Amino acid sequence: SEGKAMPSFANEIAAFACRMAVANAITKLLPLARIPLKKAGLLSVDRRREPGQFPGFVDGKKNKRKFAKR
Amino acid sequence: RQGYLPRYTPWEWIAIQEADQPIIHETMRTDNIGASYFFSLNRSWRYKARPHGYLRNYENEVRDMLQFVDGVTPWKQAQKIRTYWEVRQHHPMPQFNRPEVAMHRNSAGLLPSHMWEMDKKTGKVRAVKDSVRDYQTKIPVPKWVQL
Amino acid sequence: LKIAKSTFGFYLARRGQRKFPFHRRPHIKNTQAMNLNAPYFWSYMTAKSQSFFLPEENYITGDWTGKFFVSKRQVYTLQHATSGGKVRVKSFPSVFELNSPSRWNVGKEMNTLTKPRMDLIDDQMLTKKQRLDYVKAGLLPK
Amino acid sequence: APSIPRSVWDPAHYNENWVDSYST
Amino acid sequence: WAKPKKRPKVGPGFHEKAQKWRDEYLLDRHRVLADSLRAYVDFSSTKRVEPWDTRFAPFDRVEKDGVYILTRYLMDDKLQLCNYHHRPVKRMLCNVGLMGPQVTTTARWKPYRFATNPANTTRAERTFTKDKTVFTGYHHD
Amino acid sequence: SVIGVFSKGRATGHASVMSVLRYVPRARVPWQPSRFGRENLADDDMAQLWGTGRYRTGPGNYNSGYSTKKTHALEDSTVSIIPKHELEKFMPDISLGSKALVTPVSLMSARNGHRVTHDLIHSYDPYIGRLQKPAVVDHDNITVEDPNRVGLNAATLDCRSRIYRWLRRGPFFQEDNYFRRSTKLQRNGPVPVSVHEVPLMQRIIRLARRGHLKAACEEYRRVTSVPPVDVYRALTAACVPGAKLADAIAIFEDGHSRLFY
Amino acid sequence: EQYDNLQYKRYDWQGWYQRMVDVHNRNVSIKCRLDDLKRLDAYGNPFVEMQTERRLRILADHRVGMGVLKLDSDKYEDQHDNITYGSTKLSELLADARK
Amino acid sequence: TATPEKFSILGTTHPKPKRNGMGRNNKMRSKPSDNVAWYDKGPVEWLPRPVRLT
Amino acid sequence: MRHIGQDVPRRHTHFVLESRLMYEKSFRDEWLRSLCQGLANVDEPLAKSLSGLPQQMLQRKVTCFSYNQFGLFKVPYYRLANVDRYYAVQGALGTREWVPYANVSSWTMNKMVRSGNILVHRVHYKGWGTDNALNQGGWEHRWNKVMQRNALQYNRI
Amino acid sequence: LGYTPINPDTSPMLMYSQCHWHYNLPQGMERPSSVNRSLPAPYQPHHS
Amino acid sequence: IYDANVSWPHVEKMEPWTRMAEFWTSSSDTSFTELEMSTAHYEFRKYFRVVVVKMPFQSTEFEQRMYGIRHWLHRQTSCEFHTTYRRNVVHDSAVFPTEHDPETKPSHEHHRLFSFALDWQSAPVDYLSVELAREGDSWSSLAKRLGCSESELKAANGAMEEVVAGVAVSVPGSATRRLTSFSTTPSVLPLQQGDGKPAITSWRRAAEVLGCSVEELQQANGAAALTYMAAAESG
Amino acid sequence: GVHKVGYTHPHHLPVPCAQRWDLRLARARIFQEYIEEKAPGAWQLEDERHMSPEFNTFTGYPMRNLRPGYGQNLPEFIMKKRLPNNTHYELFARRDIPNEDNAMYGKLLYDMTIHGTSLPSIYRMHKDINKAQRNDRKLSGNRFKVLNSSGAKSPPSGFEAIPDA
Amino acid sequence: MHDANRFGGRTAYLREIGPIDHKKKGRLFKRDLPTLQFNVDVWCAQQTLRKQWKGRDWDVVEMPFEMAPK
Amino acid sequence: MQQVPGKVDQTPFEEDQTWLMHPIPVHQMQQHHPEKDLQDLPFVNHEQFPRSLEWTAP
Amino acid sequence: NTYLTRSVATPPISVIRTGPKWWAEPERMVKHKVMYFTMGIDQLPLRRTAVIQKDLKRFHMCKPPPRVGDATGYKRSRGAQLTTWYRRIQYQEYHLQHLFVRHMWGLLRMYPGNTTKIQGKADDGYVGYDSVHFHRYNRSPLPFPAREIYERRK
Amino acid sequence: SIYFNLNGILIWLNVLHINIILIKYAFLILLNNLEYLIIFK
RNA sequence: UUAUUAUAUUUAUUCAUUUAAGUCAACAAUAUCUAUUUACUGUUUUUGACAACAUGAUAAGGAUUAUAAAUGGUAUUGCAAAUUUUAUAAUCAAAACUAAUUUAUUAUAUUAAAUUAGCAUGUUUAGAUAAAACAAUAAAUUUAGAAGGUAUUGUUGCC
Repeated sequence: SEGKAMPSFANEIAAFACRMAVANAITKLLPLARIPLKKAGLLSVDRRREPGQFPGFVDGKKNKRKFAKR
Repeated sequence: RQGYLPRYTPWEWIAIQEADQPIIHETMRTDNIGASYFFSLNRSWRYKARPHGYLRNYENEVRDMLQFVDGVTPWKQAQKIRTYWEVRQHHPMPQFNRPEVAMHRNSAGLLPSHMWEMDKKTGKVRAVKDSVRDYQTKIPVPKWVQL
Repeated sequence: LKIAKSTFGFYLARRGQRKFPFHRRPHIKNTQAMNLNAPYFWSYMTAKSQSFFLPEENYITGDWTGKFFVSKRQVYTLQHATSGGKVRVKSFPSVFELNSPSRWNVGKEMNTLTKPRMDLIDDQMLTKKQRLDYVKAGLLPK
Repeated sequence: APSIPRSVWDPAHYNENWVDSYST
Repeated sequence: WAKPKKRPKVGPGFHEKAQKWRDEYLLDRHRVLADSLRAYVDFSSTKRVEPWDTRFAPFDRVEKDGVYILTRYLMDDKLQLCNYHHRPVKRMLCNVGLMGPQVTTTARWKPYRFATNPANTTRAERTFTKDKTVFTGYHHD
Repeated sequence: SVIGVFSKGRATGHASVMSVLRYVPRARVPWQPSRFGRENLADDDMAQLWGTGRYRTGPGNYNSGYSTKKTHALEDSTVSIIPKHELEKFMPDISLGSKALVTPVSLMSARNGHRVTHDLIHSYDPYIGRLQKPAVVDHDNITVEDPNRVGLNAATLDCRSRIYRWLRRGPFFQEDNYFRRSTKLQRNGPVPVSVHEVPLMQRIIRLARRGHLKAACEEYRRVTSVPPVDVYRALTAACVPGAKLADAIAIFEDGHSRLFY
Repeated sequence: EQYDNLQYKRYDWQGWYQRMVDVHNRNVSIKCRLDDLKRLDAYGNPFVEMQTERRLRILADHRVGMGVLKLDSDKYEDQHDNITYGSTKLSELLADARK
Repeated sequence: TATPEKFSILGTTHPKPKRNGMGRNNKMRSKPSDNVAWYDKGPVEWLPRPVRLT
Repeated sequence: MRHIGQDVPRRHTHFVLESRLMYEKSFRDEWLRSLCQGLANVDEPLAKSLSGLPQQMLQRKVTCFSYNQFGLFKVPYYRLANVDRYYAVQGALGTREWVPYANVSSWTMNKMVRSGNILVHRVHYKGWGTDNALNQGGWEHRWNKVMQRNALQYNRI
Repeated sequence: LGYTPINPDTSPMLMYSQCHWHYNLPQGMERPSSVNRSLPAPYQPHHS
Repeated sequence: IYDANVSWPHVEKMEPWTRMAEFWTSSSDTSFTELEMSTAHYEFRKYFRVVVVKMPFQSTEFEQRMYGIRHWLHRQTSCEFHTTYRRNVVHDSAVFPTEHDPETKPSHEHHRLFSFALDWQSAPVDYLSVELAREGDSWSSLAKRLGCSESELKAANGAMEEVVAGVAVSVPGSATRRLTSFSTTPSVLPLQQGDGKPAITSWRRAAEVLGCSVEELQQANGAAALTYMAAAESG
Repeated sequence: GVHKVGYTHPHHLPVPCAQRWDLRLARARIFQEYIEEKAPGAWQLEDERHMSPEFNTFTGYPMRNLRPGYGQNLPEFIMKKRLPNNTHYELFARRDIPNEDNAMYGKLLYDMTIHGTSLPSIYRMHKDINKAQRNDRKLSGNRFKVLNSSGAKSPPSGFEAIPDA
Repeated sequence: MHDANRFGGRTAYLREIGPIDHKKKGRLFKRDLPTLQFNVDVWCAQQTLRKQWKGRDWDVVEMPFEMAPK
Repeated sequence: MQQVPGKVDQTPFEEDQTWLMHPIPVHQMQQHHPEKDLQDLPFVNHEQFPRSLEWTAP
Repeated sequence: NTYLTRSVATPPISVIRTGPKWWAEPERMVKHKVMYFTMGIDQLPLRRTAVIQKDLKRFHMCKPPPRVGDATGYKRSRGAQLTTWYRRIQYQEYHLQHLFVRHMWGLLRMYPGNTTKIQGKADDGYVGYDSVHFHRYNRSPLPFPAREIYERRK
Repeated sequence: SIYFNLNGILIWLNVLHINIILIKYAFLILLNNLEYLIIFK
């Protein structure tokens, strides 16, 4: 666990990070195992990112505050 | 004018800059005598080994504070400072338990029932009498207090 | 401020319903000074230990000509209640005194003694606007 | 120990391997 | 800017309505204190409804058997002395240690203001209608 | 028409000189030639501005307890002062006088050099607190009102330039000034030994000769004035028996060039 | 040892900022590898054996790590003083570990 | 002490109202909501209630 | 004064001077007062040198002293007033409105950055920041990490 | 742009303008300042 | 440069310092969401690089080349030096003696608050280095009471060839039976004859009879100090 | 169970050895520390959010003492309080001053050496010029407000001001 | 949130039951998060401290060095 | 945890039921710590000197 | 059931729609699997629902099939009847899961939350230890303590 | 005073922008807010 | 409705806080060849940044220019650089709400230390209404491309 260490890794968003980490590992060990892996996407990396903190949104992620009209 | 900016400060300007400012005499760091365990840290009040940081550090100074507060203060004057419980000894209900632990320990014996008056119909306290006049307590100031 | 209730209205801005950090709300508004929780009557708004010494304002440091009012952090003692002399605490509009002394006041600081938000409001101090808002509230009905 | 050590201002202390500047 | 507009004067002679009101309120402060303090104390001397929730084990077991045995024999006089408040009994019951750790984990207990009902609180309407004159923080009765 | 904060003024030059010095022109400040500092004020108005500026303790404020205002206005209503008798009933007087303010010299390092625990900032240099005479801080005569005006008041006229000198004081300013202002070699040449501190020095030469060296040193730290030479003769004498060479030199380099040789 | 060569180099703040940056560096991390102490002594006794250094570590619990007694003297701000006071507390620790 | 027999301006203030709306803004009077539980409809109440199976 | 040849551009700019003395006065009175509160409420024996009466009599003496002291600074730092040296803007520290490092309010700091007068490196508004220490535990972590650097890494003696 | 002057020792827009260095350039030393060692002044203190 | 094996000195990187300074870019009173939603994060930063120089010996001529680097640094770049020099330290057992436990073991009662202030004379412990030869002691008899070697005693006091009773011998450094320089059991001064048959009746004659300070006499004798001169109210 | 921790004095054992408490004593003597008599045994709570690896913010040291009742009015706290001397607050005392150029030096000294005389701050200039331009063109707004009125309320023997038309 | 079956029931220390008047009723410390968060960190540490101290099958016993285990 | 001898001492509570029911305060008021009280809040982290957070004093 | 405080109901689809968030929470459908499994009851609707979600979760990323103009609209109609079927499949299962559990508590004697009906043991809504005077819907003033529907012994 | 050729000067006074180009990609993008904002290139 | 591509889409709602004035200038003390400089005194004529008017200046706010590393704007938001001509209003300890521009903690366990919140139990129930498409998981009930204005910074327009 190189990243931000957490008590329990029981979430797929971490599993894929492990599913990829094992995928890239096999390729370095075995050259022609990259063909069946790359065709199935286990090598490819997600660019998804949970929104960083921001004070403007009330919860801080994607829901803005309230505003009432007069 | 032609872009030749020195990647390195030339050796000349090194000597010219390095000779415009004087050596700190303390960074010489020579000591063949040793350390003076009895005297060095106790030097004169001007250049003294001045403690700094957490209050633990002020060993030789706290002693002076005590010796100082001992000096100017007459115990006579300090007597008048009352603790809270010293003051709460004059309250009708000076000490009764709070609900966290010993709620059940409280009893009607703790009630200053004679202070107020009860009405049987409402079962409550309708009013209270005057306690300043009739409170005759031999310790308005506490016993060991002697002005 | 919209309504400068004192000299410090012209300067500071409401900044909306800003959420200060806990216990760092800038104005020390002790509107909860007198909230009587009888079980915690000795621990609420008092010294967290009952072996502390009394605050400074209950004492006299030097030769004073005289204080107009003693501060509201002063704690009430029997000497306070028995000597009966005029003891004043600052409050709006001018000052409050403890004319009718009692021993139920002995031991509690003057914060817990006075009522900060006096229930009787001033139809005189509030313009026709700010009074109207009380009319809708039902605090100052019509 | 002069200010400009002998490494610089000297023929015999010349670093033959030290490549000139406009080469690299 | 809503340029800060002045509030008018405090009104003529309201100060007298102040020194008066604050004072005789602080006098009322005594009786509500004297009333609620008694209510708190005399609450502490009374009996409460049993703090446990009979629905959950090990308090579903019939009064004859189960932890009611030790409740009836080993500590019976004690649980009456502590007046069945939900703070001491759960501490007294934990001391006997003959039921293990099943005080907190297994045994579920009544909510707070459901456990301050005094004994003989039959009607459930009661637990919400405790008097309003007293200022106690819902320890009173 | 003509308005000012002050009507009357007093000079800052002596009489016997001004009759003659008035001829040489004074190259005043170009933009504001009329120079009106604190020194030029009369000691009547001097006190009034001295009172305020301190948010709480300043006698200027009515609730400072030291104020001279007998009856004051609080939101259109008046309020009367409580004289000291009617006050001393409830709040028990705990007063120790000025000598409670002056924290000893060994504790300057603890309290950022300051011995005087007044509301203001008493500075051992003259220029910060100069009213008219070079500010010499007094220790025994410290009073709430601070008569000599030797404190860095907050909000008096001509305070900016005075405070900006404070925040620019050296690392040792209250420290070195207090040592340099007093405790300087005698004009005739000798060293100013004698103070009422001499019994302390006798104790050391009573204590050092016995061989209780560390007892001398851990007591010698309390010494403030310049020690006379008979002190060190006894001190370094105690370093001889145990070859505590590191200590004698540390004693030397202290009395050598740091305590006027 | 940190002197300033920036806007804090010359004018009236030359002192107090210099004083700060030194009282902020008053530490002098006294260190010594315990295995070094396992030498003979001028009395002829072995200085520090397994029975002694065992007492040493437990005398300074968090201090003696990675087999090197680490004593950081932060009492005084005169750095030379921290050397003297530091070495002072140092020998005392060996004075007892030799028991 | 000796609580004055008639209080000058304690009760002589303006009356205070008691909230009479069982919910937001103190306006929602009692009425059968959508959350009503029809126990008759089927072996489970409709709508179903939050059920956790620990 | 009373606006007679006022030299500064804004009158409230002066209050910064007073506030700076508070930190100076706090440096003056802290060690002495803090020592009192350190001796005031100790109920256990002070030391085997002082137990019983020499303690409880002195305990009142030491507190009486800090009570005898005149105008002593008893203000906790958070109760002071955060004001800018530039525009005398009042700031509520701990909020977004008070920039912590340069110690200037938002209004003064916002202006200074756009009308560039201070060297800051912009970072994406949504981001946690280019830093790697702040990322891991949020605002509280960096708060912890410095205490480790300032005081805790020092294996005391 | 106001009465409060710009601190020339801490402002980038000034320090990184064209009338001074930019943060990109080789950033070496401009000119050695031999003042105290070419025309030195003697020590005439005010404090005796 | 970043590899020690190939380069000397070898620069060691170090994580830059970053301090996020978020603030409201807007400025208005009526609306708070306006403020919060207008947050913008500008950061201060400082990048460090650590030069690690290892000299197999400590040359002060080199160090003063180092502390002169602060002058000619590239613009807007301050530096700090971490010197780490071996230093020889004497653990002289004469000052710090590795002696047995105290018979009365100190306890937690000696480690309350302010114990450092009132319970412990700052180490090292003071020890008497000066000892007076008693009426008929010999060189072996003095070496006895000082628990030292007579030969070491003979070497210690060079000037002392013959012992004359009443002169103080300089205790050897290697001594094992040196005394704590004070007495523990309290002593009292009776108004028994002292100076002639007349007793002590004033503060100064009080000092003259003990031969110690009036001050230090007042310090222990507190009750007698608060009343009178030599506590004029006799018994 | 609540017990009485035993201290078998090392002498009266079969094979003597310095008990661990003795070391804990001998330590506190060397590094002057405070051994609390009333320390609780049950309260060995370690700061888990910091001194454990699996947690995000592992700092290895115990950052906060998990004693909730911990305050600054406490005695033990103040023993370990950090004096504000020479900290952030000192720097903010001397660097965060209204006119940041004044911390460097007194301005008059600067305008004495660099300039020839003291010059007023840029504000007074804008105050001064604008008075002149209006006073050169217009009048009737000139309120002769001075610090000290003596110079005006009593002009000297000479100085008959030219009648300004 | 403070559903009393959370945090092993110890959430009952932080719960203002019923239609509270947000202005006058409801303790302050129950509102701010970090105090709520610091508190849970206390209790959550206890379970570890409890479990670490429930597995104390061994009892610590000092012993002079000579006859300790090898 | 080496505890003072002769003092009636308490073993940490092994069963949870003992842990909750004992009277333990919860941290109502503001949090304070001797070291980082200077660094007033988690948000405002005062730095008297900006140094790399991994600056190890030699 | 350790949860007994008052509750809030949401319609079936409004929960079914959450899919793998709560409705098809992997471990949840594993819970009601074992419970079904152990009771000797076939887990046919669950495994019927399980494949529905597993395909939807697997294909939640792709685009919808290209909407080419079809005047017949059979594809859009088939796109609807196959959907409303899937909803009706989960509708049955959603109710089925609530059917057994409340009945299951009839066999373990666990008092369900407020306003909850167990077919035989609590015919109408059970409510004990609520925040109000009366049964919230039947306007019957509660009995104190919370009434019990099972027999006391285990 | 060193120099290297210019590409576009951008006088962004508060009045307006006047953006001249002699196109290249870039190098250091100078900046001056003495009185009139200008972006040298 | 013109021949590389999706809105129908949950998760929310009772929220307030500010005090009792004070700027008309600068001054080494130790160890470098001596200055009492020790205690360096000379008497007093103005009215902007303010409690008041006094030009500039950076924000909030989504709607039609990424397939091999980017989802927050300029017209302007209190304290800012040329308009002055009643006036001290600034944080200091202990202190009083009327305020549009706000996550408050909802029933196994609940106040430890700078002073910190007791009445609002009533079917997570009126009408109004709030905010997501970003390391997550919803990819379609469907889109450029033809159109008018009495207004003339333009529908909150004018008539």
